[PDB]
Amino acid sequence: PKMKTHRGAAKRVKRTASGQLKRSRAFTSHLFANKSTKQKRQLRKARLVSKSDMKRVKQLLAYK
Amino acid sequence: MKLHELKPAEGSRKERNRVGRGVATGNGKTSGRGHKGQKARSGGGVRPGFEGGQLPLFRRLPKRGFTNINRKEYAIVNLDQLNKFEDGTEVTPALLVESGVVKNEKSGIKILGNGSLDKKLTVKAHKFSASAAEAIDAKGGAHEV
Amino acid sequence: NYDVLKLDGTKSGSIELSDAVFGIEPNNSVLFEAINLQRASLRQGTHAVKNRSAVSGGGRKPWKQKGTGRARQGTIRAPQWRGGGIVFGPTPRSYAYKMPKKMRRLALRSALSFKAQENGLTVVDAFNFEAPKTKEFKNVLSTLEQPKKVLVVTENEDVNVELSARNIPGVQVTTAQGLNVLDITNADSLVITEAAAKKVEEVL
Amino acid sequence: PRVKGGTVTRARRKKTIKLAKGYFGSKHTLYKVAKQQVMKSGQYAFRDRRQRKRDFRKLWITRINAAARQHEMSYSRLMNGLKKAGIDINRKMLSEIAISDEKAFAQLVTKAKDAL
RNA sequence: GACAAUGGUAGGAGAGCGUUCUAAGGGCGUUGAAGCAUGAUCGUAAGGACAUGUGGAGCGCUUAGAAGUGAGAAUGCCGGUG
RNA sequence: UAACUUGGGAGUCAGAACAUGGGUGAUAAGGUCCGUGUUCGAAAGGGAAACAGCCCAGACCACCAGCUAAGGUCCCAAAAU
RNA sequence: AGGACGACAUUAGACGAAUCAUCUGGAAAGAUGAAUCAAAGAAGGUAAUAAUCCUGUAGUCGAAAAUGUUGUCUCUCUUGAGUGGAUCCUGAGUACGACGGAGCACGUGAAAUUCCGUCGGAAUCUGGGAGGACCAUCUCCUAAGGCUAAAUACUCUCUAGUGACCGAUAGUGAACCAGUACCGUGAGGGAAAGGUGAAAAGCACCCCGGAAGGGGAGUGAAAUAGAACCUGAAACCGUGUGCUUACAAGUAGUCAGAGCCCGUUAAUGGGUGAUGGCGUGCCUUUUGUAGAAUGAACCGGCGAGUUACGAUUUGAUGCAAGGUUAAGCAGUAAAUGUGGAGCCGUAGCGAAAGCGAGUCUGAAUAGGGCGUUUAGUAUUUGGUCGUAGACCCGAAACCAGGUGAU
Ligand SMILES: [Mg+2]
Ligand SMILES: [Mg+2]
Ligand SMILES: [Mg+2]
Ligand SMILES: [Mg+2]
Ligand SMILES: [Mg+2]
Ligand SMILES: [Mg+2]
Ligand SMILES: [Mg+2]
Ligand SMILES: [Mg+2]
Ligand SMILES: [Mg+2]
Ligand SMILES: [Mg+2]
Ligand SMILES: [Mg+2]
Ligand SMILES: [Mg+2]
Ligand SMILES: [Mg+2]
Ligand SMILES: [Mg+2]
Ligand SMILES: [Mg+2]
Ligand SMILES: [Mg+2]
Ligand SMILES: [Mg+2]
Ligand SMILES: [Mg+2]
Ligand SMILES: [Mg+2]
Ligand SMILES: [Mg+2]
Ligand SMILES: [Mg+2]
Ligand SMILES: [Mg+2]
Ligand SMILES: [Mg+2]
Ligand SMILES: [Mg+2]
Ligand SMILES: [Mg+2]
Ligand SMILES: [Mg+2]
Ligand SMILES: [Mg+2]
Ligand SMILES: [Mg+2]
Ligand SMILES: [Mg+2]
Ligand SMILES: [Mg+2]
Ligand SMILES: [Mg+2]
Ligand SMILES: [Mg+2]
Ligand SMILES: [Mg+2]
Ligand SMILES: [Mg+2]
Ligand SMILES: [Mg+2]
Ligand SMILES: [Mg+2]
Ligand SMILES: [Mg+2]
Ligand SMILES: [Mg+2]
Ligand SMILES: [Mg+2]
Ligand SMILES: [Mg+2]
Ligand SMILES: [Mg+2]
Ligand SMILES: [Mg+2]
Ligand SMILES: [Mg+2]
Ligand SMILES: [Mg+2]
Ligand SMILES: [Mg+2]
Repeated sequence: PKMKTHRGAAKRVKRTASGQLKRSRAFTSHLFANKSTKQKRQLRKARLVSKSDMKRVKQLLAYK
Repeated sequence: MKLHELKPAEGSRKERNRVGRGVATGNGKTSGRGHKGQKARSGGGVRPGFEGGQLPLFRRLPKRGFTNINRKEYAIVNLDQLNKFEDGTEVTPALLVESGVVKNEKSGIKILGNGSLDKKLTVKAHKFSASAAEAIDAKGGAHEV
Repeated sequence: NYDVLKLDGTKSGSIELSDAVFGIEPNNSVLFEAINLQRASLRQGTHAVKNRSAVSGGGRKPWKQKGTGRARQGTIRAPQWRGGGIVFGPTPRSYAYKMPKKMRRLALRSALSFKAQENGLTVVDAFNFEAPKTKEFKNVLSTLEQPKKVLVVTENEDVNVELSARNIPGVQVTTAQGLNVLDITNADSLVITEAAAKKVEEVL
Repeated sequence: PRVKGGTVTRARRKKTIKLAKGYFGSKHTLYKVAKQQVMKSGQYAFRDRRQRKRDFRKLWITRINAAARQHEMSYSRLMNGLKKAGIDINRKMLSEIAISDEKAFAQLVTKAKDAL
C-alpha cells in the first residue's frame, strides 16, 4: 500500500523551495517568567530541521 | 538487432546482490547485518523517527498554523510565457489552456511580472500582478479581469 | 524509394516510403527495451508454492520445548522439515510493464528501419488470393526469393492470405496495425503490400 | 522455476576427496574431515614453501662449515674472506663445490685467507 | 617502457564462476544423450574439457531474459549405515 | 599528500594487555576508573622454551639466490669453543 | 398463467490431404536420396526423434430423445392529456428533545449527518427536512410504506484450454486401494510406498539342495533388464593384492627424502614411504578459545533477505518548458491503439487573508528568514527504507469453539 505520512510531523513542519523543512521552536509554550527577554524574542523565530534529524525523519514526510 | 544478439544499453542493468551465500561474497553468514542486537533480527529494527526513548523531534517541537477551508490558489503565467503569442492576440484562459501554457487552472489565471514582455497583447485573466499589468499596458496592450 | 514487385517477381512500379519511419537510425536501447517488454508481457506467471501456513496440518507443537533431548520444534510443517512449508518461492504475479508511447513508436520505427537497411524489405502490389492455397503462397514466396522467416503485412485482415500462409513454417502474417517489435525482429524479411506500407507510414 | 540440488554438490565434494587421496582412514573418505585436512594442507604448503628456503640455506651453511673446518677455517671467517676477496659464489654453489671437487674449494679457501 | 600499490574481522565497492528454466540462432546424439565411475588434463578462483568404462534417450553451445540458483554446522528434518 | 562539501550503503556502542601521568584500592590484584602511546582485536612471519596484547617486523604469487632486524653463534640448533 | 411453430446450443457421433527407397540398428520416425499434402507443420502414439503409419489436427457434416436459451404468433392486462385555484388529502407516539450507548475516516468534541434503550413529544404547503453547533436569508429537497434487472463478489462443480509452474524428500497429506495404515476414551493427529521389457517373449530342460538359493541351457538388443526387476552416488561391509609397518609418544598433514613397484591426457610422470624439519580440527561466541565454552556419529537429500505495493537514491533510455496517462474500450490472457480525468514540473513566501520574483517579520524604502537569477518528467536495472510473518527455526503463554469422570 501507499506509505503513510507521519501526521504530527506534517502538522509541525513545512517544506521550503530547496526541500528543507521549516520548523517552529521548543520552549515557547509557558513559563515565560523563567526565560529572558532576548531568549523569548529569539525563540520567536522559526528554524530548519537539522541535517542529522533529516537523515532520521525524511521518509516520514516524503509526501509532504 | 537480432533476437539471438540482444544487448541492453551499457549501464542499464546490474546483477542483484544475494546475501547469505558463502564467505567469499562478503555478505555470507550474518548477511551484512553484523552481530546480534535488535537490528540483526528478522523483522528487527525500530520505527522510523524513534530515538530509543529520547523524546522524538516531532514531539518536542510544537504544532503551528491552520489550513484555510476557502484557500484559493491560482495558475500563474509570467510575461516570458506570454512572449509566445503573436502581437495583437487576445490571450484568454481558454487560449492558455489550448496552447499548453496552463495545464491546471486551479482557482484561475493570475499573470505575474517575471521576465520581459516583448509583444502587444490583450490579456484576460482573473488576476494580475501590479508589475504584470504595468508591463502589459506599457507594451501597448490591454489587460482585463 | 523502393521497388514494388508483382507476385511473379516483376517490377510493378516504385513507392516512396518516409525515411522518418523506414529510414531512421535504429535505436537499439529502445528496441531492446521493447523486445524485453513484449517477452515479459507474454508470461502467464501462474506459479505458486505452499508456505508453512498453507501446508496441511502442523498445528500442534510436535514435542515439549524442554527435556526430551531433541532440537526444539514448533510444527511438523516448518521449512527445515521434510514435507514442510516453503520459504518464499514463486507466487502468482504479472511480469508486464509499460514504456512511454513515444518510445514504443521509436521501437517500431527502429525495427522497420533495420529491416529496410538490411534490405529485408520487399513491397508487393497486392495479394490477389480468392481461396486459401498454401501451395500457391509457397510458390509466391519462392518467386519473390524470400528467406525462411518472412513476415507478411497486409493493410487489413486478409483472410485468404492468412489461411494460405498459416501452415508454412517461418511465415507469419500481420496487419499494419498489428505490427510489433517481436515479429519484425524475428523475421528475416518483410513482405508488405503497397497499401499496408502507406498505412504504416501514416501511422508512424 | 525450481532448481533442485542436482549434481554440483557431488562434483565439488568429490574434487575435495580426490585431493584428500592418501590420507589416513576417514580423512581420505569423508568430505568434512577431508576438506578440513586439505585446508590444513594448503596452509602448511604455503608456510613450507617459505620454510624450505631457510632449510636449504641452513644445510648449505652446515656443509660449508664442515669443509672450512677441514681446511682449518671457520665458516664465519671463510665467508668474511670471500666477501673481502670479492667472490660472490653463493652458499649452495659453495657447498656443491666442496662436495664435488675439493681442490677447487681449497683454492677458494686460499683466496679467502689471502683476502684476510 | 617505467615505478607505485596489493595482511585483514564487522562492513562498503567491483568483476566473475556454476545451477534450472525461457527466447532466438547455431549444433550434438542408438556409429550411443543425460547421469555415474576412473584418469597423470586446462584456467588466477568459483570452475571447464578430453579419454575410457557403465548407461540407454535425451543434451550442449552463443547472446539475451528470469529465478524455488550454490550448505558443513541451526541439540536442524527425513532416509540409509556405522 | 592530503583536506573539505553533498549524496547512496554500513557496521560499531562487552573491549584486552603492555608502557607511562593520575584517582580508588593496601605506592594489593591478570583489580577498577580516567589521560597519553603502542600492539592485539582484525596480523601471518622472526625472537621471548611453549606463550592474543611484550621485542623485531606488516605475508600479491613463485625460487634449493643475496643483505639485514630483534635475538643470537659449545651440543640439541644456523652462526665465534 | 398458458399454448403453437421456428431457430440456435448442450448431452453420442461421421467424413477428413499427403512417402517411398537405402544405411546403421533388435526396431527408423534418425542419416542419406528422391517425392507429396497443407484452410491440416496443434498434440499424443507407433520397437529411437514422423506434416504424409495410427489416433488426430484444419475444414465440413450429423440427433431418435431430453434439456437450455431465444424469435414470431397466440395469450393476458391496460385509456391518455389539459384548465382552476374555494374546500379536502399527501405516512404520529412519528420527526424531534433529554439521559445512557452505538455508528459515521470523525475517540463528545464546537459535533452536524444516523441508529438502539428509557422518558418526554411537533407542524400540516403561510407545512416539513438539509447545506457539519446555532440563527437569519438564500438554495436544494419532500422523511416517518413497499418493489426493482444490469454493471460487482465467489468457485464445491462441468466443458475446452493455458503456464520462462512441480516432477516422487518436489507437486496435494494422498502419482500407489490415503484421510488409509497407525496413534488416541474422544474431539483429533496422521504417514511410508512410482519405473522389467518394444513385446511376457516372465527362464522348457538338466544339475546341487527339504526348501531358499544357485550353476548351466534357453527368451531377449540387453537378464551384467529375472519381479519395489531403468540408472544405481556416498556412508558402510567384504575378498585379493603393489608398497609399507612389531624401540615406538602421532590434530595425522606439509616440506625434504633414499629404497621398492609401476608406466600416464607424456608431463622437468604415477603408487608407496626408511628417515629429518615444521605443525594443538572446523564452526559459533568472545578482550581472549587447542580449549576442559557451543554444535556436528557418518553419508546423502532437503533446509534461511523473497514478492506486492508505496518512498528515496543511483545508473539507463525517450521526450523536454514540458513529461505522462489511470480505469475503461478494442486486441490473441500479447504487443499495441484509443482514453488527458488525474499526477509531477514551469514560483515562491506567509499560520492565514493575501502578495508575488518576491514574500514574511517589522512603524521601517532598516535589518534578518525563506526564495529568484532553469529542468523537469515517464518507465526501468541496482542499493536502501516503509506496510505486509518480511532472512529462517524456537517459547513460556493469551483468547475462542469443541472433546473428555472407562
Ligand atoms: Mg503559547
Ligand atoms: Mg554489497
Ligand atoms: Mg558483485
Ligand atoms: Mg570482510
Ligand atoms: Mg550492512
Ligand atoms: Mg549469529
Ligand atoms: Mg554484541
Ligand atoms: Mg549492531
Ligand atoms: Mg544426543
Ligand atoms: Mg511439499
Ligand atoms: Mg542440496
Ligand atoms: Mg628469506
Ligand atoms: Mg588486501
Ligand atoms: Mg535454495
Ligand atoms: Mg584489567
Ligand atoms: Mg572490567
Ligand atoms: Mg590505553
Ligand atoms: Mg572483537
Ligand atoms: Mg603474533
Ligand atoms: Mg618458536
Ligand atoms: Mg603487504
Ligand atoms: Mg652450529
Ligand atoms: Mg477418420
Ligand atoms: Mg522407413
Ligand atoms: Mg490421416
Ligand atoms: Mg447521545
Ligand atoms: Mg441542522
Ligand atoms: Mg436534524
Ligand atoms: Mg453551514
Ligand atoms: Mg427546487
Ligand atoms: Mg443487481
Ligand atoms: Mg523441472
Ligand atoms: Mg529418483
Ligand atoms: Mg507427504
Ligand atoms: Mg507422496
Ligand atoms: Mg536397477
Ligand atoms: Mg622397528
Ligand atoms: Mg561456515
Ligand atoms: Mg568470557
Ligand atoms: Mg570443542
Ligand atoms: Mg551457549
Ligand atoms: Mg556432541
Ligand atoms: Mg549429512
Ligand atoms: Mg524485507
Ligand atoms: Mg465412575
